[PDB]
Order: sequence, then structure tokens, then C-alpha cells
Amino acid sequence: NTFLTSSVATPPISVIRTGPKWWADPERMVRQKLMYFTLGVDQLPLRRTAVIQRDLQRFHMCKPPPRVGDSTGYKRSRAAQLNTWYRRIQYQEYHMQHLFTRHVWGLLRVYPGNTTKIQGKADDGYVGYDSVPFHRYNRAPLPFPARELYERRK
Amino acid sequence: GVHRVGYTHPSTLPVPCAQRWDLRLARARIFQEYIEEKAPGAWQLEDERSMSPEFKTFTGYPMRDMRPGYGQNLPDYIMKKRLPNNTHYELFARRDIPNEDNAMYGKYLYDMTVHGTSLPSTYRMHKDINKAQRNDRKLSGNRFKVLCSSGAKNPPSGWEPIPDA
Amino acid sequence: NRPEVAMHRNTVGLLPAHMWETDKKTGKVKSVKDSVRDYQTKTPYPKWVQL
Amino acid sequence: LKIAKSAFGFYLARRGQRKYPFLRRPHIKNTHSMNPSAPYFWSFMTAKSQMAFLPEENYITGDWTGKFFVSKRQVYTLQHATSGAKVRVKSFPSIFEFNSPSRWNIGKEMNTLTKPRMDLIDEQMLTKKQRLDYVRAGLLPK
Amino acid sequence: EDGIRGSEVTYKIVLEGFWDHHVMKLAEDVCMFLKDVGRQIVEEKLVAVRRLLQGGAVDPELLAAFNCARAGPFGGLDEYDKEEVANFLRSDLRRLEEQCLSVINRCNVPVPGATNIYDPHTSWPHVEKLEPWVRMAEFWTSSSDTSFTELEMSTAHYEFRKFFRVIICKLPFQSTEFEKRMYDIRHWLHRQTSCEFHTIYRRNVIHDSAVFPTEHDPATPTTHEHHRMFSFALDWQSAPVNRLSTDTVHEGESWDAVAQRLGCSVGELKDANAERETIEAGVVINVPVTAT
Amino acid sequence: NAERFPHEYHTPTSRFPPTPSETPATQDWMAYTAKYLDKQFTISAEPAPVYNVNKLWPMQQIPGKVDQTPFEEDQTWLLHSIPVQQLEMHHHEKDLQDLPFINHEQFPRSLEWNAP
Amino acid sequence: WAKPKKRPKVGQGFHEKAQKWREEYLLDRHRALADSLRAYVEFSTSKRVEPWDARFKPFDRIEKDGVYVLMRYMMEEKLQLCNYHHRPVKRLFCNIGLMGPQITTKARWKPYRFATNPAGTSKAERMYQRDKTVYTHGHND
Amino acid sequence: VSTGEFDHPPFQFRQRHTFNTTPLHDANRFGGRTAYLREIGPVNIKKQGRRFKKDPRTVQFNVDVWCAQQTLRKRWKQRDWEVIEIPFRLVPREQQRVIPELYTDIPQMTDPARNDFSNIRNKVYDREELQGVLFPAAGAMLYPPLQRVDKQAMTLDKYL
Amino acid sequence: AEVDPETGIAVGRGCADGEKYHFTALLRENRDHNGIITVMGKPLSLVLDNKAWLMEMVLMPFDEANLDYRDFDAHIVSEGHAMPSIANEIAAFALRMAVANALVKLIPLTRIPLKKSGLLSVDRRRERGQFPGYLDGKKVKRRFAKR
Amino acid sequence: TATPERFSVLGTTHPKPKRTGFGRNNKMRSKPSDNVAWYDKGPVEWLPRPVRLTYDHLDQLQQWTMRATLDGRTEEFNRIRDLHREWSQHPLMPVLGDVEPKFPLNLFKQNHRAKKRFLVRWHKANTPANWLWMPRGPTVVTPLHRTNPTQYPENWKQMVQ
Amino acid sequence: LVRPDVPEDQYVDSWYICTSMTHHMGDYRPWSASAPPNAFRFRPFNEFDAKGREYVQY
Amino acid sequence: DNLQYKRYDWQGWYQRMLDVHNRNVSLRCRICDLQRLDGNGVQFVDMQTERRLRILAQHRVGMGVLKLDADKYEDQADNVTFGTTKLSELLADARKAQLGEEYWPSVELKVRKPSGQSKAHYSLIDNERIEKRSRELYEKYRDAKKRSLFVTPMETWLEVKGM
RNA sequence: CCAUGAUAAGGAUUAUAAAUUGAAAGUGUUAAUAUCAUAAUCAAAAUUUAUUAUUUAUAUUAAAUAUGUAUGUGUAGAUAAAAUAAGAA
Ligand SMILES: [Mg+2]
Ligand SMILES: [Mg+2]
Repeated sequence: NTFLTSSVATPPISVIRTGPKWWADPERMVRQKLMYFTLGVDQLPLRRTAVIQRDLQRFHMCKPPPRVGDSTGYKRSRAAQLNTWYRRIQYQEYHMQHLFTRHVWGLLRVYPGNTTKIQGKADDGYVGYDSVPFHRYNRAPLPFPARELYERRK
Repeated sequence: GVHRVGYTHPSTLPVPCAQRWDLRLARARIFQEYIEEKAPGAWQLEDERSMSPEFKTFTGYPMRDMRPGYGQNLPDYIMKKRLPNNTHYELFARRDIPNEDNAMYGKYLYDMTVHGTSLPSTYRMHKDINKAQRNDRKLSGNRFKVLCSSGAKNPPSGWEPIPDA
Repeated sequence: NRPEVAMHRNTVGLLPAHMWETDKKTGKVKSVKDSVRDYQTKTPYPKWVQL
Repeated sequence: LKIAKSAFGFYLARRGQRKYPFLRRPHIKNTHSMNPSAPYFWSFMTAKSQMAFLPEENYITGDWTGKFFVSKRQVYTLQHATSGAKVRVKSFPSIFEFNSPSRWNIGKEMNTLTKPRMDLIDEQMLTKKQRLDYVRAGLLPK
Repeated sequence: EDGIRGSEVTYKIVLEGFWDHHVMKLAEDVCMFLKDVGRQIVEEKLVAVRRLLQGGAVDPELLAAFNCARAGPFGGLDEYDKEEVANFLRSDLRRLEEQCLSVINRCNVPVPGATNIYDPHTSWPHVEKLEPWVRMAEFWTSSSDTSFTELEMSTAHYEFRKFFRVIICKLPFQSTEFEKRMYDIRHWLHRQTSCEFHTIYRRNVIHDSAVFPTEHDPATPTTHEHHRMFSFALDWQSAPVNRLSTDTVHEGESWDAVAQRLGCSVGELKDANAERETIEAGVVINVPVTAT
Repeated sequence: NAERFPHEYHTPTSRFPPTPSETPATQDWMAYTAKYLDKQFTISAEPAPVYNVNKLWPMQQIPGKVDQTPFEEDQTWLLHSIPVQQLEMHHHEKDLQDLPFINHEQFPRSLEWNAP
Repeated sequence: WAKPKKRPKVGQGFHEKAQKWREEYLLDRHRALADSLRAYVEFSTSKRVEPWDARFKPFDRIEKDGVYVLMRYMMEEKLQLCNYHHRPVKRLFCNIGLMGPQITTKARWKPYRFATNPAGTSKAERMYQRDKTVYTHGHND
Repeated sequence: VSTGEFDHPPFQFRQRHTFNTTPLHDANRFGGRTAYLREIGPVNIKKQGRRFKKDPRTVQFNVDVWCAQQTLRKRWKQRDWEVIEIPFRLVPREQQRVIPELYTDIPQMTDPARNDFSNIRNKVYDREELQGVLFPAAGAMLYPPLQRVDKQAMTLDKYL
Repeated sequence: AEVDPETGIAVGRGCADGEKYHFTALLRENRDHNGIITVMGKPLSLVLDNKAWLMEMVLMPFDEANLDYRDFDAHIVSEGHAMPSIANEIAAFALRMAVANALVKLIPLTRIPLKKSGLLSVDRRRERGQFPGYLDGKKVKRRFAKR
Repeated sequence: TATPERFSVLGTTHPKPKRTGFGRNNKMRSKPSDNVAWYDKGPVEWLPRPVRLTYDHLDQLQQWTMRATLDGRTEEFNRIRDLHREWSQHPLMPVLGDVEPKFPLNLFKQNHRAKKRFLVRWHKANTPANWLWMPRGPTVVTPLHRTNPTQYPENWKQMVQ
Repeated sequence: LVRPDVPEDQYVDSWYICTSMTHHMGDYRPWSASAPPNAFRFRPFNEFDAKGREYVQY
Repeated sequence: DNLQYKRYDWQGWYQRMLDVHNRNVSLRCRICDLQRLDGNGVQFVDMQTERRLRILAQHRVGMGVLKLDADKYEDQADNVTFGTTKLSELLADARKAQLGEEYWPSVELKVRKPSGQSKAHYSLIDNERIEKRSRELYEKYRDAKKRSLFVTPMETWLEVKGM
């Protein structure tokens, strides 16, 4: 991993709201798929996501279907329910990506960006060479040189 | 690689032939050319932007040279540089001036040929007319300011200003 | 030498330590001696200049 | 302008905080000209080459009666120290004199020996409002 | 070359207005003018040519010009008789008649329903378009001392424009009369419209192997050091170099000894010096210009 | 003492990247091997064409001058002493038309105008 | 656009104050300069932490193999002569050639300010514990 | 037809390290060259900065020099050859012509009549075919002659 | 059908962003059944950077027309602003359009499926003109403060 | 010259004050903030920091996977299979009336921070260990996946009759 | 339509007025007068569109 | 100028300014028309002379037309003088190719590095000597490896000068 | 230095087709009231002014002289911008 510096975390929903621009950008989604496939694990959530989003993109310039007014509000609530389903289908994916990426990085002897967990290796966030001399969230002092997660041979 | 540039004189070859460097010196005599001795061999860099048909900015010629430090200061820059004489700067110097007609002819000349006389500028005429109008009602909100004061302070032997009321 | 190329080639022999006054504990320059009064030179102008 | 510190206070507009093209601001105010660097000492705000000759302004060019201050791009020379002659420079409020000669000055331009913006402030060139605003920024005590 | 693609002289008149239609209609005006004047001149030339074709003598001078060679292609001084020379002359005149006729015939194509002055096959002179000069001015419309933002938000775009048409006339010969009419169209141009005149003509230059001789490279070569900055002003003379046309005869010398020293045939050295029959020591002599 | 400080005395004819002093056997692997590694190596240099070999090309250089060839390795570019543009930037023709935004024009000729 | 108010007069005896203040600001600057030159040279002369980032390859490798072998037997003397300053160290690695294209491309180096720490540096805090009275641009210890 | 970045990103509100966004002078742009352009830290505008490092035109110029280096570098790594200056006699039949200098005429075909159409400019010759010409002094050939493949020979690909 | 009688070539043009992308497709029938698409002298794969979601846009007109893409040779020419990489969806939109217009000049009836699937249809959209009033030069107004 | 004992007017002036705080207008305190990670909930810190998976990593991955296959190491494949099985189950369709809360209008002006501050603080509180709409557990029946190591192809010899 | 439907060469974008005017006061020539007689989609030549003409020529 | 700068005190300086803006005189000739028999029966410009002409005037030739743009003097007359001179001076130098082969400009071939096939022999260079030697080096190594854990090439065949 | 005129900024309901998301209500410099005064850049210069998007950690001062300062858990209060070749219902 080349990008090492401390970062700003964005809530999952705003990441998903980027649609085609980032979250569903074809290019990105394909190399996620590559990671999964190479690990020998089906990519179902990715495929659900890709389906939902593919279709989002196809109809993205159309006006929504005409609404008739109801005291029930069954329509509004069914649209909502469907929507939060899709949101959750994608939360699951977003989680999977962060999960597997961290795990794979643990196998590749990769050091993550500052303040990032790698389950077996760095439990509290890993940090080295931050702009700030302490670990940001522990409030503990950082050693020089940067802490090493892996034994030396390569 | 770091090497010594080298030259084989044609008398030494097993066929005489005209060496490209020798030709280069010919070309330098003909169109008199400064040969920069310190020009680093490593620094050939075309200007990608203007010289590659791949960029929308493609003129076909090396618009700038890509040398970071290069400045108007350097003797080399001075030697190939367009002097300001007879460029647009000269054109501005002459044609852009406060009253554009003073570019075409002497005002006095024109005035004296066309009208019988020199004419004051419009502004001056305004102040003149106004003085005449407001000297007709009130007097003595005024002052007497001249270029040369001696003419008022010692007036000629005659000159008895008409009393006013 | 400026830091860009040869910085590591600077020597301690470049410092005019005899010109200033140091604090023993810190290792820092506290004061500077006066330069001009005792200053002797055979070359106010370069050697080849005769006015 | 709001306050007229010179004639130009009358002629010029500020235009808020307005951007000018790179390294052309209409008025050359070199606040940085004395800005200490040990390693860059000989390259910063000085001649780009050490083989350049000293400027025009180190020489007496014509028949002079005398001068009031020498220019600030004049470079301090061993003779400035040694000769014991008046060396003045035009700074604000009035003039800065080099009175206490040192060899440490030698080879730099007086731009670099004269602090343009002093940490010292006159309370008497300040309006009561301006003094307030200088207390807000934590400069003047009050 | 034949037809449209070749000529002795080309004039390009570059007309410029402030408005596009101005320059378009000016180009129609000037174009029809040059069509008429062109046809008149070229017709005159054509009758001169047809007369020269019908018959004429040969200059003694033109014959002499064919016969100045030390050796022709067949490796000896060649004798052109007046016949042959007249035949060369005649062949060129033939070609000039074809060209004249081509220009005239295109002058007569563009009638009122049918006029197209853009294609060169359909008219003489023809007209080429030239991309317009367009400068865009960007500026603040606000007068505000207080805010930069408000100044930027008011920004106008206006353009200066200048429009151009080009008129091309290629002629098979050069006539000062045509050139004169053409320079004078600037006096009757349309309102607020100007023009340039480009000329491309053919001209004889003369390469003198006498003034610019072709010699071996010097026994010592010239370095990069004769090329420094200001070497142009310091280390070099302007070409051509001055080679002396006059030499003094040394004491022991003789005609052939002098010729040998100067690099000539003795014949040459006698021709250049024809006044003198014999050459004494310390006498001034003319060096034949071909001398090596 | 000027040669002792390489980055200090830059005349304004001097150009980057600086050229390193030459080294005797360096021009090809055989020469190098012969002089440094294995000293009984029979071939002292790799066969030298009797005609001139122009190592910088198309650029012509002054014969007899120690020179460098454009670097193939990225690191060689990156770690050399080549500087970045810092002050305002100049062009010997284009300086007369001041900036790109002030684009001074003496006459309004078509930008495509062609000299006869 | 309001008519500009007139600026109040300068001050009385402020010409003397400005003279004195600039005078001894300059006198002070002489020692600040002297001291920062001392510091700059002391830094150039003294040793530094290793410039390469060991978290990546070819540097992570156990100190008894690979690049470290190449360093201990061929480059050691030179690496010590230049005091592990990051610029000459990186250049020496380019000129040893037995790594060759990798130095800039595969290998990672510590960031500027970390690489500038004195040899022996244990805690990161050290970057901030250097002297601020001295004008070296972070080139001081 | 390169996919790489040739343009420096425009200055805006401070970019931060995010999904989908990195800092402007981040170490990952332009192969870490951005070091040269970087003012680190929460820069105090009034007192500190280096002006050229925020200037669009200057910055872009620097980046353009760097790109030029990249291309030059790769064009030279692409050469396997030297230019040798060989007298007109001894050169192969295809070069016995006149060869206009670069960008002077139409890009030129080596031998249209023999069915070879390719830039004469970029034709490269084997050091082994020019051996007799380039090292006449040596007697015995220094390089052993190229061995060539019989395209009429029955070999594994002809299914025999 | 507007086709060059000798070369058997037909010519369409695509646009997107009114300036940025102008393409011209030369389309001709391949009788050997090995067809290929080429853009500015380079194979389509390389030019669009192997990104599938771009290249399938250039496949679409052959689909809609119920044709086998391998029966056709195409070369596309960039007449707009040149750039080192045209792989991006807008450029691809323009490409698809050029190809489709060529196809229609070549096989006239094929126009009816194409027109219905909105291939031949041209969308007119542009980046906003640059303008110094806005911070970014395009969409963003400067900071505002109450007096 | 000769650095003086006293400085009359130099140290005389009023000292500039130390800043009390950081960030915008130097007024921000040092405290725990929304951007702070929680390392106590699940394998991923929450909220997750940005992560860039590169083709470089994909190649290193391939080579690792290969080298592992050839040394007959089946264990990390099994941990990965487990992880995947746990977190990839299909999330259940939500009941009507169940939606994520929006931020109340007429609280702050539309350009205010509070908006984002709400969103973050919501998603921070729902960690993936709190997602109840995805069915993870030992209780869960998983029709799409293989249950344990014994059912994967490298066990194939025991599957033989 | 704001102004008569006619080949635009007949119109000039007015100075100082936001409007176009006709460079021959008020006369109008129909499209038919720009092309040859009975020109398909008034065209210099019927065989091809502008681009078709270009690349056929090349 | 027929418009504005036609008639008054500025007509003079504007006129002159145009004339100086227009000093350039373009001088052309086809190299074709230079190949003709000279007065001496020798061809004035032959193949070699043409090659030399092209190399001497570099970008000043295109499409087989030599073109000199003479800008040096303010007046067109002087530029035809100047241009004409440079032309004959350049012809004078190109014509040297008729003095003998030494002046025929060289051809620039791109000659490949030695091939893979040649480079293969690089590993057999001095084969005998190197095997015979490597046995002695093996002895040196066997012995050195009784003392120390790691034997460097610098203890065996490599020389590194200590002082 | 009293001594009239005139052009800015400032989204809130004429919509999609063959079509523009910038307005008149006036922002220093401009034309009839005069009756204290030479204040104007051609360099190298002195922060108090509402009205301004700066470069944040692999590699860091070469040509006109060109900015030494604020590392502090992306952390108060209060504020800014956008539905236009983009992707928001
Ligand atoms: Mg007003
Ligand atoms: Mg004045």
C-alpha cells in the first residue's frame, strides 16, 4: 500500500450515494471482483450490488412513476421499504470490501493507511509516520522508526 | 552513459568521407551560429504539449523550450531576443495619447487654417463662459491669479481701471 | 555548501569559531566578538587593483 | 483607500482583497527581504550568481554634491564597515543608519539588513479604533 | 506546369473589412475588375506572341548567350546555329500561347446566372477564404473599490473582429501595367476596407564561382571556438571575401611563370591583360578572375 | 577554492544536469570487466567500428568534450540536481507579447496569415 | 468610495526608537546567524537515522541477507562517509548499480522530516524537540 | 494513447485523504515528484508559503518538464542501436539515395519497387551484416554470422 | 445508400460536448469475415483501454441492426479536441453515434431499428463555459458574508 | 558589533500570545471527534478508513495464493471461506415502517454542520455487529454455501467410496 | 422561427442591438437559390453529405 | 494604408512601420533547377552536391525547395541583397562535393547492438582460462570457509584497494 | 477642496421544442453650483482592511528578489456553495 497517511472516514451511505462516480464505477467494481475470485470465494454481494446499480444507471434520466394520493400511504411505505432493502444490500457489500481488503493486506505484508485495523496484526489502529507524534486515538506516544507488523524476511 | 564525444578525421578512415560535425561547422559559418559549448547532452527534451499530435495544443513547433531556470537575465537569452524597436510598443507610444487629434496635426496649425484662429479647448471655454455669466451678477467672490504677477503689481503708466459699483 | 547537492561535504573547519562566544552547557553561540577593530588584511581590494 | 498614508491614498482603490497575476503586485513591498536563513544565506534575496558585478548603486556615477541616503539594493562592502563614513538607508518612519559596523553584514544587500516591518509599533500613529484592532490580534497590551 | 497550376508571376491581394459581408462583396468587385483588366493585358500579350510565332529574326545577343559554354553536353564547345536557337525561342512562345489562352478562357466563363469565383477552374482571378482575426476582450463592468468578488461577477465578453478575403491572380508573364492597375485598386476600395499585396515573381540570380569560389577546406580546420557568442561580430568577416584582381610581376618572372603562379592558362592571362604585349619586372597586371 | 563547492558557483553560462567527471574503463561491459573485475580478460574493449559513432543522436556535440546521454532509468532523472521552475517564466520571442492574457498584437492579421 | 481620512503624524522620538530597535535587531541577527550556521554545519557533519523505509522491499529483508549484504560488504564505507544523509545515500545506491532500477521505483524511503532525525532517535517526538531559536529550515538538530 | 496523467490538478478547497480523494501534493502523484511542490502543514498564509508552489501556470510548467523527461527516457530505453557514420560507397543499396532531413519531406518509404514500404528513418541494420564494412582491420570476423531459419524446412510447426 | 462506388465506404459523424468530441467513422464491408474496428490508427481495445463498458457502446449499433460486427471494417477519426486518452463514457457515446450514422448510410433500412433505439439521436450538453466569477471557473459562486 | 549586554528597545515590545486552540480560527479544542475509529467492534474499525486495493496487490495476491496451493496449505483458505460465509448471507427484506432516520428540518439552516454530524453519529452507532437485518450466527442455515473444511475439494479423498 | 427561414449568410449579428439584420435590406433569397437546380437536400452535389465529399475526395 | 493613417502627420511613421514590419523577403528555388549543366560542362548540382546542400541548410529545405527568408535589414532591397548572397555562399559550400569523395557527406545508419545470438558467446569468452582458474578459486574458497561463515568474492577473485 | 446627471452587484413560477440558469431602478473615476493649498507610479517602498477557496509527510531555493511559520483526536459557536456532460427523486 502506497497511501499511508491519516484519513477521513465517510459514513457508508454517503459513499454509496456516489453511484456510478465511485461506488459503482465499473473499473473499481471489477478489481474488487478480482480479489474475491482469486481468493476462491463467490462474489454474491458484489453481484447484487452490480445488478441494482446497473439498473439505477440505465433509468437515471427518467421521471419517477406518477403518484396517486392515498390515505393508506402503502405506496410510499413500499417504495421506502424497497429502498432501504437496497441500501442494506449495499451496506453488506461495502463491509465485505473493507473486510477482505484488510485481511488480504494482512497476508501480503502490506501496511495500511494510518489509524487502520488489521484483525490479526494491528488490533488498535496501525500507525507509523503521522504528522502528529502520538497515536491519534490511543493518545500513546509513537516509536521511531515506524512500528513493524511483520517478521523481517521477504 | 558518460563518454568522450569523438571525431574521426577523414584522412584516417579506410574511405574518406565528410564527417557530420565538420558539416556542422560549415553550417555554423554560413548562418552565423552560436555553438553552446556547455549544452548538456542529456537534456534533449521535446516540448510534448505542442509537438505531439495527441494534445489539442499542437502547433508542430517547439513553442517553449523546457528548461526550468531560463531567464531574461542570461546572455544567451539576450542574444536571441526580439528588440522592442518598431514593435507594437512603438505603435502605442505614438498613437495612444490624450487628445487623439494631436497625433494627426498641430492643433494651432489646424485651427488657424480651418477657423481663422486658435480655439480654446472645450473645457477652457466652459470655464470662460461661466466666468462671464457669474461676473454679471455677483462680483467679488473672485481672486486674481496670474502666471506673472508684475503686470498687475506695477501696471503701465496709463491704466486707470474703471471704478466699480 | 547549500543543502541540495554537497551538504554532507561541509566541514567543521568552515566555522569561524574564534569569532564568537559559546555556552559550555548548551553548546550554543551566546555572543559575537567585534569583527572590525582588530581586522587585518593584505587585500582590501583584490591583489591586481592599484588605485 | 481608507486612510491616506501618502498622496496615493486619494488616487487608488483597494478592490477588497484582489488577486494579481503571479509575482506582479503593483507595489513592491518586500516584507520578506530580511528573513533569516543559515543554509541559504548567500542565495536568498541576493545575486543569482556570485560572478555578477555589484549593482549600479555601489558606485558614484557622476559629479555629485552628495546624497542623503544610499539605495537599499546597495551591497554592504568591507569599506562600509572600515571607512567609518555615514551609511544611511531610507526606511520608515525616516532613515536607518548603519552605525555599528560588522563584518557579518558584508556581501549582502541592505534590503536584508533592515527589518521592513518592525515588532515595534507607535501608538501615536494609530487611531483609537486601530489600536483596538491591534489589541484584538494580541500585539499591543491592553 | 500546364493549365491552372503554373505561372510566371503570382499576386495575392489580401482584403480586410470589419464585417464579413463587406469583405465578401468587395472581393466580388475587385475580382470582376481584374477579370476585365487581366483579359485586356493578356489578350495584348497574346497578339504579340502570335506575331512572334509567325516570324522574326534572332538577336546576335541571344545567339551569343546560347553559345557561351566552354563545353556543352557533348563535351566540346557547341555551335548552335541561329536556326536551333530560333527553335528554342519558338517552343517557349508556343507554351506561352497555351498559357495565355488558358487565362483568357477562364476570364470568359463567369456569366451572371453562372458566376462562381471561388473555384479556380471557373474564374480568373479566383478567391480564397482566410480565417478571421478574432480577439476576445474580457473585463470588469463594475466600478467598485470595495469587493473583488463583485468585480469578477461582472465580467463582459466582447470581441474585436477583422475579416479577410484573398484574391489570387496567376499570370504567365510579368507586366508592369497589370501590376500598376493592381496597386492602384487601393484608391477605389470599399468603405473602411484595406488591403495587402503579396507578390511572388521569378527572378534570375547569378552564382559567381569567381566571387564565391569552391575550394578545398583549409589546411587547418576551424574549431567550435570560432563560434562563441559575439564570434559573429569579432572572429568573422561578412561573405564574400575580397580576393585581389591585381598582381605585381616579380623580377625573374615570365608570362607562363606568372600564369603558373596565379593558376591560369597563359591564354587567359594574356586576354585579361590584352593591352600589354610583354611584361617587365615590377609592372601591375590584371589577374584573370577564374584563376585558382 | 571554488571547485570544492559544486552548487555554489554557477556562472550564468552553466547548465544542468552537471556532468560527472569521466572514468577510464566505463564505456562498455568488456572494458570494465577487463580493468576491474577479471584482469586476465583477453578482450580489452568491445569491437570499435572504425567510423565515428554518434552516441547522442540526433544531437551533435563538440568532439573531445566529456558528455552524458539522456538517462534511461527513472531514478537517474529524479535524484540528479535538476531544479524546478520558481520565478516567473520567460521566452525570448513571446516576452514582447506580455502574458498570455495580455496578448499584444501590433496588427490584426489573421492568425493563419501566410508570408508570401 | 469615501474620501480617505488623513493619517495622524508620526510620533515624537519615534525616529530614535525605530533607529535603535532596527540597530539592535540587526546586532541580534548577527548572533542568530552565527548560531544557525554553527547548527547547520554541525548537522551536516553528524550522523542520521537510516533513510530507507524498512516496511517495504528490498529493505524489510533480514539484516543478514539481500540489500543488507550488499551494504555491509560493498557500500559500508561510503554510506558512513556521507553520514546517512538521505540525498547522498540514495545517490550512492543508484551508483552501486547492483540494485539498479529499483531505488526510485520499488523501494520506499522515509519522508523528509523523519529522515532528518539524528542517529539514535527512539521516539517520534524528536522531530519537535529540535531547537527553534535557529534558522536552518529544519536542517538543524 | 497513454492513460497516464499529464495535467496537474487545479487548486481548490483543501483535498484530504478520503475514499475517492487524495491530497493535492500527495506522494503518489507524478511518481513522488510532488515533493518538489509541497508546502507541508497548516500553512499560515500571512507569514509563510512559497508562492510558486500554489501558482497554476508555474506548477503546470514543472509537471510538463517532468512528463517530457518520462517520454525522453522511455524513447531512449527503446533504442537498441547507435548511429554510425558510414561513407556512401559501403552502405546498402537502399541508402544510396538522397534522404531528406527530418520533417523536411513526406515520411519516406525504403523501397516501394521491392515491396518494402517502411520508414527509412527507422530501419535498423544488423551489426553482423555490416561487419566487413565496420571492422575491416580485424581479419577474422569478430562476430560470428547470424544463423537463419529455413522456412522451407520440415519442422515441428509444419506438422512433420 | 450514400456509398463510395469504388471503395465501398460510408461516412458518419458523432458528437458529444459540442466541441470536445467529433468523430468520423469510415465503414466498409469485409467479405473475409474478419472485421476489425480501429480508432486513429490504433485497435479499438487499446484506444478504449480494454474497458468493456466503453467498447460495448461501440458494439451496440451492429446489434440493434441485427448484424454481425465481423462483416465490417471500421476506422474512426478524431476531428475534435485531441487528448492522449479518449477512454471515458462521453467519448464513447460520440463513437457509438459515429458508427451508427455510418451504418445507416451503408444499409439504409437499418435506420429504422437504430433510430428507435435512440442511437442516431444527438444529445446537446456542454460543460459550462469558463468564467472568472466562479471560484472553480465553472459552477461555484464565491463566499458570502452578511455585512 | 560585539553583542551588547542589554538590549534597550529589542525585548521591550509586547510578546505575541501562544494560540489556545487549533484548526479554524485557532479556536478548536483537542477532544475526541467523530472521525475517531472504534477498534472494539468487529474486524473492521468503524467507521472504516479509506482503503485502496491496487492491481499490484492483486498480483501479489495471485502469487501468494499459488505458493499456498503448492505447499498444500489449506488453512488460510479455510479462514477466508469462514469469514466470507459469515458476512455474505442475504440480508432480509425490512418490515414496513422501518427506514433510516433523516435529520429533522427546521432545526438548523440547510448549510449547517449539524446535518453531517447527525449522519455520522448515526452510522457510528450502528456497527456491522449491530446489523440485525443480516442473519449471522451458528443458528443460521446457509443453503448457498459449504458448511466446513470437510466439504471442500482438497478433502476429496474422503469423499471417495 | 424568430426570423425568416433562409440560408444564414443573409443575416448579420447587429452591432448594439440584440437582433440580426439582413445584409441586403429586406430582400430575401430562398434556400433553393443557394444550391444547383433541384439539388437533393440543397447540396453542392447530391452524391454525398459534406464529410462524405471530403473522404471520397481524399 | 488607405484608411485612417493615409493622410496626416502620422502617415509617415505608420508607413515606415509597415514597411519595416514587412522587410522579410522570401527567396526560393527548386533543387531540380539547380541540376543543369554548368558553363564548364560539369553538372552544377549532382547527387552528392544535393546531399551536402540539404545537410548544410537544414530546416531551410522542404518539399525539395530551398527557401531563405531574409529579414536582416529594414528595407526589402537590402534583404534581396543579403538573401542572394547567403544563397550563393551556401551553393559555394555545397558544391565542394565535386572536389572529391572526402566532401561527400556520410550516411547515418542505425546499426543495431550485437544480437542475442552474438551475445550468447559472451558467456564463453576465455572459457578454458576461466574453468582452470575457477578450480583454484574453489580451493581458495574451501580454505577460506574453514575460518569464516561467509566468504565474499572480495576474498577470492575481486580486488578492492584498501588505502 | 464644496462644485447635479451616466453602465454594478443582487436565483423565487411564460417548461421543452427546431430554444440561454443572470435582472433597470445603480456599484470611485463621465456633461452648466466653483472661489484654502502643485500632492500621481518611470521601479526595489510602512499590515486593521467586512466582502478572501493555499501547497498537510517516499525524494523540497539555478537566473528580475520573491515570504520563519500555527504538529496537536478532520476536533467550539457560527457560517459557504451546487440540481446546466453528467449520474441526487
Ligand atoms: Mg452613481
Ligand atoms: Mg507630475
